Amino acid sequence: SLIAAHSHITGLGLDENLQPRPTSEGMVGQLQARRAAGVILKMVQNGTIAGRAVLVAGPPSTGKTALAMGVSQSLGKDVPFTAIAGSEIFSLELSKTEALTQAFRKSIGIKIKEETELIEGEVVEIQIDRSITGGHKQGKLTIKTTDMETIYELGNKMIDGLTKEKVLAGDVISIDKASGKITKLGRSFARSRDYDAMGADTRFVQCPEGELQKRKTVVHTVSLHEIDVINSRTQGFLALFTGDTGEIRSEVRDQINTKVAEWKEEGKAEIVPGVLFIDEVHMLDIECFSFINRALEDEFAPIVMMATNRGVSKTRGTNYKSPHGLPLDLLDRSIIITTKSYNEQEIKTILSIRAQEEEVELSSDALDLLTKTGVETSLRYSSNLISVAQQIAMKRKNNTVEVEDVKRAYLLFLDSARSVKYVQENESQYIDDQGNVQISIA
Amino acid sequence: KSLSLIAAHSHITGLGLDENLQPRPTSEGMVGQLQARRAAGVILKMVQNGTIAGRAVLVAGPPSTGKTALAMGVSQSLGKDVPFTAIAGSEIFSLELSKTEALTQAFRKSIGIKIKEETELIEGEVVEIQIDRSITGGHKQGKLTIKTTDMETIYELGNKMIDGLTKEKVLAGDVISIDKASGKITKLGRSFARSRFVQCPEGELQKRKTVVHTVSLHEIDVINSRTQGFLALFTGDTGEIRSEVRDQINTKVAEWKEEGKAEIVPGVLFIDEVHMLDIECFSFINRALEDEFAPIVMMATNRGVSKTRGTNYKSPHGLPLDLLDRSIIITTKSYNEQEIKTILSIRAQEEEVELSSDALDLLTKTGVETSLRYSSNLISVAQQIAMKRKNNTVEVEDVKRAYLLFLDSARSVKYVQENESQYIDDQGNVQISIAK
Amino acid sequence: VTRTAAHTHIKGLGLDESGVAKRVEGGFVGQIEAREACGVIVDLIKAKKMSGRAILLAGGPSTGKTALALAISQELGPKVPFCPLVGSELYSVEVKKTETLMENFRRAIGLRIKETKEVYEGEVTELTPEDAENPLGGYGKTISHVIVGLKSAKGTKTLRLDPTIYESIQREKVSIGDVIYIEANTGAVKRVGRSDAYATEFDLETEEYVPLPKGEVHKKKEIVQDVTLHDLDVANARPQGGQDVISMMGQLLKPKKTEITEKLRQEVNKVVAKYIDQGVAELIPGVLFIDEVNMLDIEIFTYLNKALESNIAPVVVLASNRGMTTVRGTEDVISPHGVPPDLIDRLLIVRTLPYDKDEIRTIIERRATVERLQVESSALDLLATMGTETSLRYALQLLAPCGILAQTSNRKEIVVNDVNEAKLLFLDAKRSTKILETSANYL
Amino acid sequence: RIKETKEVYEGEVTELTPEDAENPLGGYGKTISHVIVGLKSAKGTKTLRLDPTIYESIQREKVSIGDVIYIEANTGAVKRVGRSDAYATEFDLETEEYVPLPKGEVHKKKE
Amino acid sequence: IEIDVLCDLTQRQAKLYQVLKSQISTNYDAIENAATNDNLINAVMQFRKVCNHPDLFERADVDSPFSFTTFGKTTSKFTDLIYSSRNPIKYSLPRLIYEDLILPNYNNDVDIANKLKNVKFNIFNPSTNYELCLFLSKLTGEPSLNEFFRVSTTPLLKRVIERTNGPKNTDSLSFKTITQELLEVTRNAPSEGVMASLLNVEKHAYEREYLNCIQRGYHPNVSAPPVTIEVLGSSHVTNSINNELFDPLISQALSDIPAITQYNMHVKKGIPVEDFPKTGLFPEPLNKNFSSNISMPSMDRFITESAKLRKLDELLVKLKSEGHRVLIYFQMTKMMDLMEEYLTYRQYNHIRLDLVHDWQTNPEIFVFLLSTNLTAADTVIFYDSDWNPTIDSQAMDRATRQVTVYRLLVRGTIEERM
Amino acid sequence: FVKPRRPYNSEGMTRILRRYEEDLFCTF
Ligand SMILES: Nc1ncnc2c1ncn2[C@@H]1O[C@H](COP(=O)(O)OP(=O)(O)O)[C@@H](O)[C@H]1O
Ligand SMILES: Nc1ncnc2c1ncn2[C@@H]1O[C@H](COP(=O)(O)OP(=O)(O)O)[C@@H](O)[C@H]1O
Ligand SMILES: Nc1ncnc2c1ncn2[C@@H]1O[C@H](COP(=O)(O)OP(=O)(O)O)[C@@H](O)[C@H]1O
Repeated sequence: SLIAAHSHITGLGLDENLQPRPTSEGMVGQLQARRAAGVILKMVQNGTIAGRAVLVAGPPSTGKTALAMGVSQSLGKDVPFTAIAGSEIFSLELSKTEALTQAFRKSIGIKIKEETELIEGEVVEIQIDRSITGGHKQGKLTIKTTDMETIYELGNKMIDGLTKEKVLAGDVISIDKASGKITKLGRSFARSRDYDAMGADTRFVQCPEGELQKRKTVVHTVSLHEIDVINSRTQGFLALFTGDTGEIRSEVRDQINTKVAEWKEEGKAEIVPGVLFIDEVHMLDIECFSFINRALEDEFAPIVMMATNRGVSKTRGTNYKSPHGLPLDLLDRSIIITTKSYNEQEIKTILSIRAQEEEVELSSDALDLLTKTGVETSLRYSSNLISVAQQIAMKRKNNTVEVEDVKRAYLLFLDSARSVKYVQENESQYIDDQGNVQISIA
Repeated sequence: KSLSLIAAHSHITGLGLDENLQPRPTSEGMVGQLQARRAAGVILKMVQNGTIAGRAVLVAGPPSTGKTALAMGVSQSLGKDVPFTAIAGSEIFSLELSKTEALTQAFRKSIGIKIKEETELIEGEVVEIQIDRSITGGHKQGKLTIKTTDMETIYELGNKMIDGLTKEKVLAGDVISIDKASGKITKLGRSFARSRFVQCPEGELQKRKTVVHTVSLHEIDVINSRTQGFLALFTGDTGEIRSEVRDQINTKVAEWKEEGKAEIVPGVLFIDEVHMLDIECFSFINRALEDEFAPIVMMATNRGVSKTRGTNYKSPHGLPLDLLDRSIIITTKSYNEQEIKTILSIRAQEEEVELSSDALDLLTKTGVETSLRYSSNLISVAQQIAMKRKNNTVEVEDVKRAYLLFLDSARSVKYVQENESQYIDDQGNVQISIAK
Repeated sequence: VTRTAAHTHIKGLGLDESGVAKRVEGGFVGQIEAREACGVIVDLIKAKKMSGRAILLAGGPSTGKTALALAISQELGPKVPFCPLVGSELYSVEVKKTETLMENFRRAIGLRIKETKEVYEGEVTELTPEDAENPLGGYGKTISHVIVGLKSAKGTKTLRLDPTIYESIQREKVSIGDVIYIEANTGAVKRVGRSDAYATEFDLETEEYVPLPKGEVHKKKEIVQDVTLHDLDVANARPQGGQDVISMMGQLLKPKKTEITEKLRQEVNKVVAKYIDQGVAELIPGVLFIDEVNMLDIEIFTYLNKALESNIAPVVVLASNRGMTTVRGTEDVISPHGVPPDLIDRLLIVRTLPYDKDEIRTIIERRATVERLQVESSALDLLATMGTETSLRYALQLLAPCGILAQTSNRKEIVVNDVNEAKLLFLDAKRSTKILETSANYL
Repeated sequence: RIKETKEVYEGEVTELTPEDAENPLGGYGKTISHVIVGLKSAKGTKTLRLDPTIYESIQREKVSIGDVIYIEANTGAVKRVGRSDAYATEFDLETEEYVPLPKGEVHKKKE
Repeated sequence: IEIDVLCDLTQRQAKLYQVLKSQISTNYDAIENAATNDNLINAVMQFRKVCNHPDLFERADVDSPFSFTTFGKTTSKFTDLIYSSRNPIKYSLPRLIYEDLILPNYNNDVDIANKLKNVKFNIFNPSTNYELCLFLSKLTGEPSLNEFFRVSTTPLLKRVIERTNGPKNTDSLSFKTITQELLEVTRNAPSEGVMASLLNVEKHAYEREYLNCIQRGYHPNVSAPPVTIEVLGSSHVTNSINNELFDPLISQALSDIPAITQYNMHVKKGIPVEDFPKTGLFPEPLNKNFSSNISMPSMDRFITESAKLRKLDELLVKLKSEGHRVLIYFQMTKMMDLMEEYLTYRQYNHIRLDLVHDWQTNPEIFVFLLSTNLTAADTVIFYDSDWNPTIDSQAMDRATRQVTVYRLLVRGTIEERM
Repeated sequence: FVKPRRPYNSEGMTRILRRYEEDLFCTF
């Protein structure tokens, strides 16, 4: 596939006693934050408590989003992990509180137990009866296995699934009752008189033997928000994909909560809560914070993880300054995991891991110079330089990045400090904040 | 009819006035404010005369001086079949209507048209119903016997009456009302025959009855515009009705009044908290008052010299001077001890609370000291404390307990001002920890 | 076993029969005068006589205002409607804030009606339509009548339908051999399922098989329903439920909040009063709870001043943690608790108090015994000193990481060392701010 | 970038005959056992045995003799490209779209 | 052998318990004191009725929206069933407004102005603006030059009903978008094709998550017809309102024609299929459960709503597998009827209400119900358990093998104190 | 005993028969 920014992190790298290894599972260093994230991971996996807010704070390029991705990969399958940014709340058709309510309800999964029946066998005779216009449809199907042969009755959807994906006599099909899905497995009769209309080359499969009808228990996970969108109006299943779910009323949410509790009380369904991750949470209005402070106190509330790389700055919607850009009421009900800057050995290990993921054979001195330029400049610049150095290296037709290609890539592409150094001595060439510029060279 | 628990102005049944427009000291639930009640009586006579239009008055004074009480007194003294629209200043800031359009709709809702029409009706108690079918059932014959307390008759039915009787089942002994020209038949109930329950009608069975209709200009404005039906009067999305239909409605109403088929009944529009309107609303209100079909506008405000909204300067009452030039101002004053205790006794009578004399004196003292509304809220909350000790009369101890439990304005400011480290200030700083 | 979130150790105010609060009752510790005032408010609400009464819960953070409102709702019971709300909910992009406030006002008033339903039900035996003499005449439909024969346990009736009921019957996709349910108030048809009198193992449509309904075909049954006034207003403004084309096309459109006029509200009130006069309905007024009331604008406060003077208004409970604070939407109006002085006159303020060290310790005790955790005495004293030093809430939610760290060492005891590790791994606001000040690049 | 293999059948309609069954069922008329359709293109002519169920597709798209059609292999689902160019002078006044006769064979596989 | 079984309260039982607790002004201490002592007895009978079975306190019935209607009801060889539902809210209109603004007569100009604004001064009229019509026909490709005048003068609903897929000439400026030639391929395309599967995400998500077997969770509280408009003394208003509410084109478009009626059109009357009034335009619901707002009382919720009943349904499987004869002790006769209907639903062998003779002679029976003499009696259950030992002792020695006595207990109620 | 099957009710409707050897299509 393709290579992403955190593609080397699949897990958190923790032992059975929640103690981090120095270099494991794509993560190196940051022992205290990894231990705290493992504690939060087990807190999610217990599923006994709700509505706890966790704040991750630190300087930029430290591993906050890396920690969130490690938590998400250690979470495992069929557990909801909603990852949003702070800028997506502001919408033209939804209120901020409604968007936050939907983002909260996306992170709660409901695991529904269902009982199905599977039917497989050769088709003997299909009879389909239709109206003159074509609306009313009914018919009988004669399916057959080696031992048994029964006749069934068909409805509108079953005939629709029979007509598309064309079934003739002699084909072997598999029917699932609760899902309404018809799959053709192949053909067995090999009919001689074939009207040459299609270019079918259907597979030769064997006769299915044994019981015609078999029962099985299936499990699927649905979200809470999907249940509100489905029950909201007549065609809500389209609105699940088009996003045209405009301000679902409170009565729907109350009745859905009551029916979810009723399904839990019988054993059909169980509640699997998840993690809602809000990156750049400081990019939020104070009304959003006031809603979050009281939406964290509900029964159906996920564990909320927030990330900030901001100090004592202005809180949006107000005219005062607060720590992390957040009001003190939200900071009262949050526990805070802090993150610290890196060393030279950690930066070298990060660059070696990212070179192993991107399949680049780096030399020793090239790695030393990349570590040097990653400890003077930032880590992300030296991480970005590796692919460019590789593409320069294949121009000379050798599959090993030397220090010459790294030096050429450092010459061709600039850092932020070199850019501000070049800008600040040529201020007439660039457009001023007052809009003045010099275009003529003489 | 008109379900209501107890309102805050539920004791005001009108303006207490004589036949020479002189205010009695205590009448119709209103005490004090003699000059303001006389001015409101003059305005009431202006409305009831109906020969002048588009005059704006302003009721200004300190808070809790009876401005909304005066407006409720005028509204109760008008009675029914006269339009009275009461809006707030923040109601017109709509997301689907412009401000001038909302003001125009509120203006035309306050003037109505009195139309008198007569219809011929059938009322009686059903004695016996026969439906006959043929061999094929193509035609249906029928006979209906219906009576009142004075006559009895038998009618031969046709096909559409038989279909209208089979639908909405009608059996013997039912009292029904039949409209012949429209075919609508309503079941009034069941007669008193043990062998719902209403009595058998009296008099004639074919009655010509006159019904006096009153319809506002905004309703005919909505119906005459083809862009929406009459269901927009209930759903509320009319959506910026065009002007040309309003000139058609104006000309049609003028020729209806000329021919004699209709009468014009002007009413009162009341704008509470008028200082929360923008200057564009004030400028529209200035020029909307010179129309021929304009009601009498009552505005109430309690500000001093404050900033006009949408501007950067300050004006008296929060209103610009060009709006104040076309207004006559009624001024309300503060209350005495005796007026406060009479108000509290009337609020005791309306809340069905029996008070001791000492409890009334303590309530009067704490009402002069703090607020009239604070004592008028304390009186109903003292009765529950009295009823927890299982006695009917409210004594002094219940009033002191309620005064201890529930705070007022000045006391709450006083406890806040020396505990401000525990509250969140304007800068968002607070101390939650007990120590350090 | 169960799931707990920041509450549900509170089961009520915990008063006596005379209104006197005990020290530890209903999960409450302290706050005696606030609980007694809330009990007086509960008695006032249960009296069912007052309209437009407003109280304000004023105190600092973490002093128990939302807990008191939850205790009010639990003491009143599930029959009385309780409408929790935050101040940021009123800012909607579909309709103005005034209409949202009035919608919540009408949503806070309940009703209880006993309704009679005319019901036809049974298993469909014969379904035969009759045709029209000129079906392409432009006016009039294709068929004239449909004969439906229904049978029940000890009963069989044959009905002749007009086409309009048959259109709903056809939309329900009924056939011969199905158990149906026709109600005559709105013409709605419910198809229950296949009758059990035939074979049940020859279908592919995952349908369930019911037996014949008992009794006759034509019944009149009594149903007790609990509705609000906002439900009546919403059902009248967007009409669905009839069998006319406006009603069927009303279900297919996307729903949207409109500005409900006052005329519809007066007519709904008149109909409800006529229902109450017949001994059919009864009125249950309720409580509207608005949290973070300082988030409202000056226009919403000015509309609340008029909405509280109505004759059908519920009891409104507000809460705020603000001192001398400018009101939002104004630039110079400094008022107590961020609430303008025109609203404070129509209010009764209930003041909440901060806690003591022993109250913090026993609150941590109930929160530990609700989360199914056992702690030591020295760890409890450390947690109480920690709650006094930093915050009550920080001591409250440090319990679960302590329990996880106790579980991962194969013990069922929370000790001092686990609390020290929870201090080392998780910070509070003060230590994070102290890190932020002594930092190079906003660490 | 998506690649796909198409099996097609296009050309001018030569004949269009719904073949009847040997033993028809009672209560019905014209029980089709199969449909014979003859195609004509440039340097090519081929008749086809088809499903009975494409007769409704013939009747919906109003396919008659002299039209040039487009038969997809697997789904059936015929469609009318237009009228053949040899019938352009059939009627003085008409409102139709006459398309040239298609080139190449009737049956072809194109990626 | 004496063992007690603890049960946990359900949602409906806890709701009724909280309603009963809030109703009696919270004298729960007095209720506990006079429960230890044994008109408070009538108060605690409601509590024991709630913990016994929620249907005894209030019977579960058909859950439907409240009908805000005034229809024709019966105040009690076929029966006529005609739709007659109205709205209780009546909007009254005078005859003068209708007859002088909405209907044409000699003294107004509704028809004249309608013709002037819609026919003579219309810009799509080919008798006056032929150049614009020819320009638009070159632009779009419509074979008729009266198509634009027909589109601009009929409503959107009437346009979208009778819309046909007529052909257009190729020599025009309107060609086909990329999205349209993607969508037109997969109209009848089968599965396993790459282009067909890449454009069919929604149906795969439908059958991946089993969306045709889910249950409906929300139904509205009140359902109402539109507001009735009343004009006294005018049949024209009634005709117009009945034509608008029950437009035959539109109501015919939202449903079907019966199949035998279609056979009577096509074969017995010679009407072609293209002359049919077009049908079947109502959208299909998600499930069969989402097609209506009426929910049924099911005999699976009856088990789960009572915790003691669910614990009996859990416990009788072991006794049936071990082959015993069970007997239940009660205190009322209402739950005697309740266990009659439950056991007939569960088709078990029980008594119909001599008893000792039928007990000894017939071993095919399973479960005995008595209201306060057996030997082959092995397992006995106390449902409505009362710890007055006089009744329990006589119940014990009223009924060879080992004897197990069971008691059902509900957590957090009166019986945990008891 | 054996329960009877549900009655099948198709008059005035077309039919598509898909057998092993040969397919029909009956039209009106
Ligand atoms: N402990 C770590 N293990 C693996 N990769 C890391 C680690 N710390 C940082 N990184 C890398 O450094 C980058 C840090 O950026 P990011 O986490 O997105 O923002 P921030 O560090 O400001 O939260 C990521 O691309 C990540 O791949
Ligand atoms: N003159 C009066 N007679 C009777 N009641 C009065 C009078 N003046 C004020 N009140 C009562 O005092 C209460 C508060 O007065 P209100 O009219 O709300 O003050 P404002 O004029 O500021 O709106 C109201 O319930 C009103 O009924
Ligand atoms: N008297 C009390 N007894 C037990 N727990 C309390 C008490 N007061 C507050 N709490 C707890 O302390 C927290 C205070 O939260 P909340 O009341 O929402 O904030 P505020 O006090 O600002 O309204 C809640 O989690 C509540 O459970």
